[PDB]
Amino acid sequence: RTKLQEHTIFTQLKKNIPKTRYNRDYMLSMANIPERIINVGVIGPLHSGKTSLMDLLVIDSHKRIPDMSKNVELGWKPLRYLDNLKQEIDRGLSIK
Amino acid sequence: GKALNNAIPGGPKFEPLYPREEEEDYNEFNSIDRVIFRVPIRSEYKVAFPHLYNSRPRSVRIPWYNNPVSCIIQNDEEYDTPALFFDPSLNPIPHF
Amino acid sequence: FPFNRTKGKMVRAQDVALAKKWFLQHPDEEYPVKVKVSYQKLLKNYVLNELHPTLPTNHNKTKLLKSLKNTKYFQQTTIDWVEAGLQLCRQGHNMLNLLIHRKGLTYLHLDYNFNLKPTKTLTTKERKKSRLGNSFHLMRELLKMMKLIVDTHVQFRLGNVDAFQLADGIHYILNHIGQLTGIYRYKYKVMHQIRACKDLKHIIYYKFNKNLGKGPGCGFWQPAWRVWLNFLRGTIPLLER
Amino acid sequence: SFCRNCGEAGHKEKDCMEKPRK
Amino acid sequence: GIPVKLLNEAQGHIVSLELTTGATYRGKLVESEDSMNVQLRDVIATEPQGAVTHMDQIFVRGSQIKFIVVPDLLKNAPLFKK
Amino acid sequence: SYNGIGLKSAKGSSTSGHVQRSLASRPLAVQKQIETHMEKREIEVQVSELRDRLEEEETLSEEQIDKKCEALRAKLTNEWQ
Amino acid sequence: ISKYYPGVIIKVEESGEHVILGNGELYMDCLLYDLRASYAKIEIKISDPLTVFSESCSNESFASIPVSNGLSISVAAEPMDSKMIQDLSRNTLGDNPRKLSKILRTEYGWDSLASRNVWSFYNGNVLINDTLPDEISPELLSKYKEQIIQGFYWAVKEGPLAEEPIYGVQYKLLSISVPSDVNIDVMKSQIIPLMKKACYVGLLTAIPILLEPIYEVDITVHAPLLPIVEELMKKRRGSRIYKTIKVAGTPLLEVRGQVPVIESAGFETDLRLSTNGLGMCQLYFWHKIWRKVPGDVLDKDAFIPKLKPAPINSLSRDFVMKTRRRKGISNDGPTLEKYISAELYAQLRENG
RNA sequence: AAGCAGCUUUACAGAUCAAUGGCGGAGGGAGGUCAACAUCAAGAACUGUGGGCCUUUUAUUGCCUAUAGAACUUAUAACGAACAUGGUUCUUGCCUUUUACCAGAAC
RNA sequence: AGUGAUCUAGAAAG
Ligand SMILES: O=P(O)(O)O[C@H]1[C@H](OP(=O)(O)O)[C@@H](OP(=O)(O)O)[C@H](OP(=O)(O)O)[C@@H](OP(=O)(O)O)[C@H]1OP(=O)(O)O
Ligand SMILES: Nc1nc2c(ncn2[C@@H]2O[C@H](COP(=O)(O)OP(=O)(O)OP(=O)(O)O)[C@@H](O)[C@H]2O)c(=O)[nH]1
Ligand SMILES: [Mg+2]
Ligand SMILES: [Mg+2]
Ligand SMILES: [Mg+2]
Ligand SMILES: [Zn+2]
Repeated sequence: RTKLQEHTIFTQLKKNIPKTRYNRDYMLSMANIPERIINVGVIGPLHSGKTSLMDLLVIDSHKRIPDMSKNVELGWKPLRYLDNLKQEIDRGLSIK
Repeated sequence: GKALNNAIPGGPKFEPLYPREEEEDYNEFNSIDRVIFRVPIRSEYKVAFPHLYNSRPRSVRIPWYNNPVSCIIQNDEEYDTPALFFDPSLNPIPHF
Repeated sequence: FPFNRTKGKMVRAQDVALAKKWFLQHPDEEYPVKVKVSYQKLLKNYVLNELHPTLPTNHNKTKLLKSLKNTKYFQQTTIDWVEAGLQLCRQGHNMLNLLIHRKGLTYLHLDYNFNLKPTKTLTTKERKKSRLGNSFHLMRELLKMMKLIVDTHVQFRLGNVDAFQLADGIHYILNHIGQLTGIYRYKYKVMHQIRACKDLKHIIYYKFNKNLGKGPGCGFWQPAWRVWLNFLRGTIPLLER
Repeated sequence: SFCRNCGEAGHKEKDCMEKPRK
Repeated sequence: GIPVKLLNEAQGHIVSLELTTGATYRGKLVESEDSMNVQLRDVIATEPQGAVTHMDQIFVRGSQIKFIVVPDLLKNAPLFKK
Repeated sequence: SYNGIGLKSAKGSSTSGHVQRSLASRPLAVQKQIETHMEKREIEVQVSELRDRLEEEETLSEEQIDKKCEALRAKLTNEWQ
Repeated sequence: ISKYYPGVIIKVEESGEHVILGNGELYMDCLLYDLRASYAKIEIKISDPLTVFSESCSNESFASIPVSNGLSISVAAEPMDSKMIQDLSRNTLGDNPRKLSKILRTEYGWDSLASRNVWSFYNGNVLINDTLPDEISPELLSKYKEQIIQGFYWAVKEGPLAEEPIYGVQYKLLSISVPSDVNIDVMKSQIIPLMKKACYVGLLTAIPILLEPIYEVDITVHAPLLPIVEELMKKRRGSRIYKTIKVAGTPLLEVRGQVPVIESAGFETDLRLSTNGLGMCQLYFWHKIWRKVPGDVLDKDAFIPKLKPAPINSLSRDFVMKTRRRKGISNDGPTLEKYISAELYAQLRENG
């Protein structure tokens, strides 16, 4: 089996890609329409909470995320979903 | 600190992880005739940014970089100070 | 943690590392050299624990006391702790004495404080025949240590010493195993425990004796108690074998 | 500097000998 | 309520209008208002007489709309959830 | 080891490994060429001003601008010489 | 690494070593981790931290000498005005000729002649063809324009002192003396190294200096610990504090200052340790400040220690000579004798 | 937000006291320093089940796709906010030999 | 003009 723990937490299996609360095909069906796409850059200083803001938007979009521990469901620790490189997990920092 | 065999005072000490030493090394690469000395590179730097300040960081682990600066005000007084108050440490807010 | 919580699970008393939070932090700068090196050595122990985890196995069904409890030969009751200690002292004395006597070494005498002494100057054939090994001696000295602890509790319960004297006595015993017990002679790796107890004594005293000055009275025996329990953890399989 | 738990000078809150009080 | 929200959730798709006057218009819904005013682009148009034409861009007053046809995809849009 | 000083380990050294910092520790010919260049710069400066005025505010033909621009230099070169 | 990290610059020296440029110490730590752990997966030696120097002028060239390999080129150098440096640093002025000449005449106060004679803006420098028409008609120099500009580009991409980039220089052509005989297509090849050499002579005649990039630093610290922060800014060489912001409604101050990049190694660690974690700082170079290093590069006999950091008056010489030895250019150092005739060099040395 | 109409109904009183459907009832709750069995470190790494699939008929497993439910553990990665011992090999230390040991590594 | 860096540790048999 290919393994990626040495570099990044990443979902290799399509069966484990999390289920959206919305129907995902419906989202693709409006990708044809330029007026319905907005591209948003979340920028800001060091430790402003940008990855945490994204964690809010990710959790509210999905039914169940396999990487959620009870420490994260209860809010003791941030999910840090987009900080998924091993190096980012170790530094506590968005790098890429 | 263990892996690099560097010890800040106050911290523990261990016998070296790699007890060999490259006594064969003679090359010009880090000759003092080529190095620009401006600040002495402390061991603290060698553990803060281990891959930058060490030539052979074998088996190091990446440190956590930073947390946002703590601003937890504590209520000193017994009774006369309520839970919410403008502590003397705080700068005022002159804008109007 | 744990004070930001309002619920939790119970932990074992030996699992509450009370003194640990002190040496994970920087010592007060005015402290003398022995205290500082004590801090440094305790940090060494902590770091080496964190490097090399010995994860447990899951198929560990046959715990001793549960397995014995299934038998007709073992029965339950409840007794006072001091009674349990006195019983265990009598039992261990009986065990080692019976082992001495089955081997025919009646010319050796075992004190009720678990010193082994010859009753007479021994022949060379007697010396060869009576040359007990490290298994017996380790067993004997552990019984001696337990005997000291139980005897302090007995002194308290007789009314001979009050509670503060008891606390100081337990603390003294756990710090001075190296002088009271001689257990290092048969297992020299216990010097790690003795050294850890000394380091703990240094940091505990220089937290405790601030603005008090010298003299006995420090009875905060919980860290050294943890040291010796965690030593017994790894000494059980060795002595069983 | 004084111990806020008992008012005496020098020693800190953590190093006080009088019991804590609210 | 949901029907005006569906007409807003229809913007950017091709819709077909029929009016009280009997005209019909089919085209890309550029904007729609809570009053059911709509703007269509690249509009196929049809007269009450059945005559057909084409026009670049139109606006229609809400009161005169008889019904609006919406792409079938929208039956599973998140609008209809409880 | 700390800051590159001290033993690999105190073990096996027969010492404590304690370390403490030691408190006991007339012009040349090529120079004249700038002076030559200045006098010929002056001519081109006035030519540039006149040519810019002709281009921007007086005429639309390149040949009309260029001849009137050259008229300035043709006189100024002898005016300085 | 060059693909994945957008801001990193990677180049290879003629020494056979690889040079990586990054934004700062954490950035380098990250990409070197990537090299060791994911991508190269080999053991890699690295130097102590350095900085990108650049070479510049402090006066006009004392003589506009001719330089030759029968073809000859002469150029002179002069510092750009600070206003134009600060504007062109931001890729702004105030490429159409009339518009550019208008704003050069207007905001930057240039002569109209030089204003129209601009021939390229390139990496914080400007080339001006003030060649007089008496020797070379405009048509004849126009035949060579692209390739002489290419030579000037070579010149500013690597300088005479240390093969570091030139910055902040006006280059002025005096003349390119072209043979009447030879076919121009071959002469294309000849003029680019001679224009490089001519620019080198022009800068070395212009009282050259070494320029050092300056980090701006934003420091957030608890207000009662400002004495420690300013003491640290005194301990580091060349660092200065310009403003203190009282962060309203908090115990914090925001302290804005500067420190040179060569002096910046381990700044964050020193500040965090001295303040016991009640202070933090950010180092950045989006305002592209370049500053003169103290001392003279051409000072042959300045004192440079073997191990201690050098004194102030010998810093520029120390940086230049260490860079030269590291690159393999070199104990004599840069001088015009490398490029100009011996009689001219000795005469210049005598005349001063 | 209450005054009125709809939903919910239940302490009730009815037509009904039939024919229906809805939700419960056809072996209760809280505890135990009780026991047994199952399971707990892995492609971020889960099982069942409907349809399609290479093993020459794809079986039960490995693959594609549809769908219901995932307890405990884990990202400054671990059941345990805690922390012992032993075996083998290698390299050290103390060292007259072995046990007992010095302290780093790997398994 | 002074910041710091602190190895050990004993018993048996032969
Ligand atoms: O050798 P140490 O581990 O350091 O401990 C030594 C004593 O232990 P013993 O040698 O067994 O008697 C101890 O008394 P005890 O623990 O027995 O009650 C003293 O504590 P205190 O007087 O009660 O405060 C120590 O005095 P301090 O120096 O102030 O810590 C003393 O240290 P010293 O040997 O350097 O003088
Ligand atoms: N007190 C408090 N802390 C927060 C809040 N949001 C995020 N944090 C903490 O701030 C730290 C930084 O979190 P991130 O989400 O990574 O912030 P970031 O903007 O993504 O920072 P970068 O990694 O540099 O991009 C973490 O320790 C968070 O727990 C907040 O709203 N309140
Ligand atoms: Mg982030
Ligand atoms: Mg022998
Ligand atoms: Mg013999
Ligand atoms: Zn007090």
